Amino acid sequence: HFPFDQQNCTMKFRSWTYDRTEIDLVLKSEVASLDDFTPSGEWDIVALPGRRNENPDDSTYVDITYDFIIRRKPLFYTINLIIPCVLITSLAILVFYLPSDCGEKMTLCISVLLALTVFLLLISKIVPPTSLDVPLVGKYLMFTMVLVTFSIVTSVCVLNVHHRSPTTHTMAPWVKVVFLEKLPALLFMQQPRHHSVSEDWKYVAMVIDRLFLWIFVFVCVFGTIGMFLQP
Amino acid sequence: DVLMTQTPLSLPVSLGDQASISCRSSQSIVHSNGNTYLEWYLQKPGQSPKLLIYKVSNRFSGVPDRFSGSGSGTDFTLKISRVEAEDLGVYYCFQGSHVPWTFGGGTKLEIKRADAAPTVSIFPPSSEQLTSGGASVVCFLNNFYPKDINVKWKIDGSERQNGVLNSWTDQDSKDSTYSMSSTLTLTKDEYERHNSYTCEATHKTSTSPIVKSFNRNE
Amino acid sequence: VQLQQSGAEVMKPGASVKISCKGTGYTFSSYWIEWVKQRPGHGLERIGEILPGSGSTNYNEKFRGKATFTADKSSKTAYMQLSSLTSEDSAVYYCARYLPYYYAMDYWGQGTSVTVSSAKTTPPSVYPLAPGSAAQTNSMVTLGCLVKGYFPEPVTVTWNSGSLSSGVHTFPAVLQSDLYTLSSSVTVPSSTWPSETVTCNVAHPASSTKVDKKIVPR
Amino acid sequence: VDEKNQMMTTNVWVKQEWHDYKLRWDPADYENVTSIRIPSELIWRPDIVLYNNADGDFAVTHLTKAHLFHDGRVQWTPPAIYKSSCSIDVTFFPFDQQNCTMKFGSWTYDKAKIDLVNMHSRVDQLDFWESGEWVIVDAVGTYNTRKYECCAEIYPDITYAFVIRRLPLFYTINLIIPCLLISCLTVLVFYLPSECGEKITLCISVLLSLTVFLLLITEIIPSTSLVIPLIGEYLLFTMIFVTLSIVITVFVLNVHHRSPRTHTMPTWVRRVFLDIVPRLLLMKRPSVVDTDFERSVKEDWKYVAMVIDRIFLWMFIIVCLLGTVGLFLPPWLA
Amino acid sequence: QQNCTMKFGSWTYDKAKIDLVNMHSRVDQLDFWESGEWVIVDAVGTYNTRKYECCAEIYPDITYAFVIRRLPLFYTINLIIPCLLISCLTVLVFYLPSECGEKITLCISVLLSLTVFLLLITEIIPSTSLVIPLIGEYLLFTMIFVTLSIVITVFVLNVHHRSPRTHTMPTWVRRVFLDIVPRLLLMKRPSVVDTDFERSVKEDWKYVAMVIDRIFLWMFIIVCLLGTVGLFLPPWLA
Ligand SMILES: *[C@@H]1O[C@H](CO)[C@@H](O[C@@H]2O[C@H](CO)[C@@H](O[C@@H]3O[C@H](CO)[C@@H](O)[C@H](O)[C@@H]3O)[C@H](O)[C@H]2NC(C)=O)[C@H](O)[C@H]1NC(C)=O
Ligand SMILES: *[C@@H]1O[C@H](CO)[C@@H](O)[C@H](O)[C@H]1NC(C)=O
Ligand SMILES: *[C@@H]1O[C@H](CO)[C@@H](O)[C@H](O)[C@H]1NC(C)=O
Ligand SMILES: *[C@@H]1O[C@H](CO)[C@@H](O)[C@H](O)[C@H]1NC(C)=O
Ligand SMILES: CC(=O)OCC[N+](C)(C)C
Ligand SMILES: CC(=O)OCC[N+](C)(C)C
Ligand code: NA
Repeated sequence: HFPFDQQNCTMKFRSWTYDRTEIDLVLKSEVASLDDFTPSGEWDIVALPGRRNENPDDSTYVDITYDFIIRRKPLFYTINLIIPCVLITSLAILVFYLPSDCGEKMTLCISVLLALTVFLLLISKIVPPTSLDVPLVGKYLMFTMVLVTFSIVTSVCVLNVHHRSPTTHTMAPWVKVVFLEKLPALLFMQQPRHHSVSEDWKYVAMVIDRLFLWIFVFVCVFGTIGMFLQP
Repeated sequence: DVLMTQTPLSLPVSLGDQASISCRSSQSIVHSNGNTYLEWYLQKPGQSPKLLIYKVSNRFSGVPDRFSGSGSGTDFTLKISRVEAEDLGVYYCFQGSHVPWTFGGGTKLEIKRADAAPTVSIFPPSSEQLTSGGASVVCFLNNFYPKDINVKWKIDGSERQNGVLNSWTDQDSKDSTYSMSSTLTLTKDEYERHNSYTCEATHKTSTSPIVKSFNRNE
Repeated sequence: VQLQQSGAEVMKPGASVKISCKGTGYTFSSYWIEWVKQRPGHGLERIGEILPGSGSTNYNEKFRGKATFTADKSSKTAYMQLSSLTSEDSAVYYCARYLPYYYAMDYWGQGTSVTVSSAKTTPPSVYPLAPGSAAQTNSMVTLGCLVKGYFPEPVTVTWNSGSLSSGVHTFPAVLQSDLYTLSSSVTVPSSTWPSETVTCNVAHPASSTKVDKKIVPR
Repeated sequence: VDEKNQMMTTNVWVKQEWHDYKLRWDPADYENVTSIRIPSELIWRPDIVLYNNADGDFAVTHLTKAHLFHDGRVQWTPPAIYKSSCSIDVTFFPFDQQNCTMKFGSWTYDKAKIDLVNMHSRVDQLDFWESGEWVIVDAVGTYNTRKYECCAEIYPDITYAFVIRRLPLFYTINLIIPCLLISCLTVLVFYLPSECGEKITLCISVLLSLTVFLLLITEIIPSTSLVIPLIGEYLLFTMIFVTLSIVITVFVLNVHHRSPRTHTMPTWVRRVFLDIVPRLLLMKRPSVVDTDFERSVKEDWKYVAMVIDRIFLWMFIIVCLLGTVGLFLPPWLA
Repeated sequence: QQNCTMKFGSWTYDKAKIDLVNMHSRVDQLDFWESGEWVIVDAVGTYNTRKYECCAEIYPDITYAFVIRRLPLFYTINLIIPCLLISCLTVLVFYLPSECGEKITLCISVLLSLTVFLLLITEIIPSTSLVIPLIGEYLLFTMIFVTLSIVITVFVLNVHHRSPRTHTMPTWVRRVFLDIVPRLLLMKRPSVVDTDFERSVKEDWKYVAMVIDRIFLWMFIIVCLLGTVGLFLPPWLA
């Protein structure tokens, strides 16, 4: 749950010379004292209980363990890691609304992928390198990177489709009946068709982008399920 | 804030009966430590609450063994094997899992018994009200049960609803019956004008409303 | 272990009050102090919490801004300050000791009562009542005793040295417009009411007023 | 002065001086010997420790020799390297002024047994070594006495408050000026013509440069959640508005490349964005008479995109100036 | 799965004066604190005895071999999958139309991303010359083929922008790349007869470049697939 995580750090005290048959450890109080405590600023103290543990199987073991339950104050990282990451992620969908004639789809999607990977590696440098659980922020960034790679592949496909002319490719009848008649209707496009083959190729490439813009908006919006669960 | 709901609002159950109290959360209140933190508090009238159960099931030291708890991610219940006089009070469910921590709605507990018909009465003002410059009319209803009680201020065929006070007494111990006193404040300029005043009330035992009137004109 | 709360308070609307909770017999700085509001009507609402050792504080959404917690470490006391007191803030406030995820609210303060009103101290005005003339006389009859125009709480109504204690039905105080009132009645043998003297004592410690007005047959 | 770890490392001489009644002698009986130097470990010493130690040693460890005088006076001036912890306030970084403290006092002797007297009221800086990165505005020791729940006695202590000011030229040149230069390019995208095919390049480059600079500043400031550096807020707001500009640039590029074969221009768009808005922005479209409908409309679409760009060029310039002036002038003008 | 050893023995007492007795063979783990990054497969102490050239006596020692297995989810998430995503985009440049003006950007970005990831790997592994990581070998082979793709893309861009005013189409180029190869690759040119010689041949060049580009898309997809399986599969099947 980084950066909204809560840590449970313990301090175990023992006498490394005498066992329970020689000295018995007792707790002066059930909690640690905060009478002269200086507030941290990054970490919020929640509870500092102390417990005296015996081993029913050993009878020579005694210790006192203090559980330090601390809660991270999350504004620093919510400002320096989450907002920049959400800002980067919001650009993952623009590539499908960018006209293919601008010749900048690759720049946009490649830059988005670069930024997401950089943020993922930074998060991998802030957290312990343990393989027990993955931060939800890291998982969400990982999912977004996979989506952006998929969008790069789709943009390459759409650019190939767009730069098609009747002198190099022939459009099959099924392509016509699907992409110029049926699919545009579902997406509320309604080709003006005021009147030539080259523009048909351009429109087909535009229909494919509009279709994937829908898919990347529902999935991206549904991506809040993988993000809103952290806070 | 996690919203916590308790059902029923009131739970009438006679002595020695099984008592079941249910609390539900607007979200799962489980925690990573393998425990979900839920606590039950009992408050007697005119007293500070008292802890009964914590961590769903674990029972606080010094509490009768009849109390028991159980639940899951978002549904929990409290059980009382046998009910006693001391057990009367209000029970709250407290969630200690997600900040901020919120209380339940509270579930009042009562003991049911043979319903007794109300003993209605009416008392007109006194000479002190006249000299001071006032007129107070109060209707009494004593030693009745259950809460299915309604009172109505009819007057000489005219139903007056303004200035009607609602003040009833919680369940007693000796009788385990409630009471309901309704008042109507009248001034001298108005006290002597009208002619007859009534006190209508309806109860489950008697379907027909009970009428009790006196004539100002006399 | 003991949490000691300050005394009752009466404040005018729009003012601010500061109530305190003093804890002794334990590590005061290591336990969260929970503040709970209980309106006279019903329900327990948690205002917020403070850890005296640090300055950390939480508030429930309904109370964000309305209340502010401050804690003193040299003297084991924690304070809540309420701002812009309205008529809804009038309630009883409790302070409790809490350690999240480990120990529940096992110790509670006695409770502090705060009343928001524009009125000032006023002595009571007891108007004893009795059955009306236009009523059939039977084996059982009810008495009457009314107290009104007093402020603030509390007022104790009792019969002569507890001459007839059992069977008396006092009722909770209510506000007619700005002042408080109260009522009380009892059932006695019809053959003993006229022969044996009955009276409803009244005491108003807030106004240092003691009243003894005997109810005589009309 | 470690801002990220919130520690202050200092090299001090802990000047101490007390009176020993059992270490007195008459110089006339010892060939006029007035004073001697003896190892400090052979005599009683006060156990003055640094309460707020962090990553260091609580008590003195060097244990130099102590100067002892015939009248019982003892002078001990050992050196020490102290790593105390102080709260770092980086609201005005790199123009910030830190306030780091050091708390000194006896550990096991209360006010009734050992009492501290402030030798001087100001840290001695005669042999101070200039840092070139910080300047000590003020260093004054204050005498305090307080009671701890440990013990029933009063323990006095002396707290030194070092008020140090940062010399900002280094970080100015290395962070602030590059940040301002990058910020200057935030609104240029709206003045770039859509035919150049490089709006995406400029806006994306600005965004990622601002991100790199924010992450570079995040490696210096502490990770506390109490204060937000004004530089951090400025960079974050610039990031948000640059992202919005990227979105608007994508929209404008889409609008520019529309033709009758694919899109239809409604009457309301034509009216608004070719009659009203161009006038309000003081841009006058030449009254051209073109016949070819397909090419004529394509020119209308190209102009609508041009008009939309000018609207946001004005808005962003206003926002940039008001945002900058409305954030940095108040604190400067106290 | 690393195998790190610790060798314990008396420094100055030989086997004739101090003899070590292996209390228990395996290292005791009753109080072990789980790291979360490594798992102890097996820790066994082996008693060995050997002679050094300093000294004439036999010196015994006990050597504990810690066999620790790494938990890969961390690097699997932070190095492997990003590398796979970058590798996925190593043949797309061959499906990008030359008119888009983005082939160079894409291939250069892929190359530099792969190089950066190799450099990141270099900061983790030891600087030893006895073994080479399979991740490193895969990254280097991918970089070599991406550089080759950059060269081929430069050549294809040069071919696509040829016109009769600057270059002349040899008859063999026409024959091959407009009759034979297009048929094999299942790509069919439309039967149209443009009149303008300058525009007619300017569309033949734009089609020769497309065919040459299509040849390598098939070739670089086979190599990428065969190389990956031909490098990582044998190790998987122990
Ligand atoms: C912080 O971490 C510590 C150690 O991992 C947790 O301590 C463990 O807490 C569990 C839950 O209460 C204890 O198990 C329970 O013990 C009671 C009493 O023995 C028993 O009646 C229950 O049936 C259950 O077994 C466990 O003993 C305890 N271990 C130690 C060493 O203290 C602690 O709960 C964690 N706290 C938080 C807030 O995450
Ligand atoms: C002793 O030494 C001091 C200086 O240390 C000098 O002033 C004084 O005259 C000396 N006295 C004798 C008797 O030598
Ligand atoms: C520095 O801090 C000390 C104690 O925290 C305080 O007394 C002093 O006024 C502060 N000085 C400045 C300039 O903030
Ligand atoms: C580990 O290394 C030791 C000595 O190099 C060897 O005896 C042992 O067999 C090795 N174990 C494994 C699992 O490779
Ligand atoms: C008696 C004793 O050793 O006290 C140490 C702690 N201190 C400095 C707060 C009093
Ligand atoms: C005698 C002596 O000290 O020998 C040291 C060398 N060693 C550790 C190989 C036996
Ligand atoms: Na770059």
